[PDB]
Amino acid sequence: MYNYKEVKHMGYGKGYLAMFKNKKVRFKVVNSFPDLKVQFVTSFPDYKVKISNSSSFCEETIKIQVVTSFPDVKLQKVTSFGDFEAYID
Repeated sequence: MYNYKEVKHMGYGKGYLAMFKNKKVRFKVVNSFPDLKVQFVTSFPDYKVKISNSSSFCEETIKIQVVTSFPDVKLQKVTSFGDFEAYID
């Protein structure tokens, strides 16, 4: 999505999510031409995310799409004690 840095690069990965590690972010779950496929689990896969009910605070927004198999990046939605904060649609 839009930002201060050049958005010439395409395809986001794990490192991309680390860009805002220990910071706040926004997530937008879509059902078409998504940005990244991230599956949600009950445990802590690779990274942890904290689900919040707020929009006027996020620094950036990224489109995502929950999959059933062959997920791009797994995240753990918790209320606290997580890695970073992200508000998914």
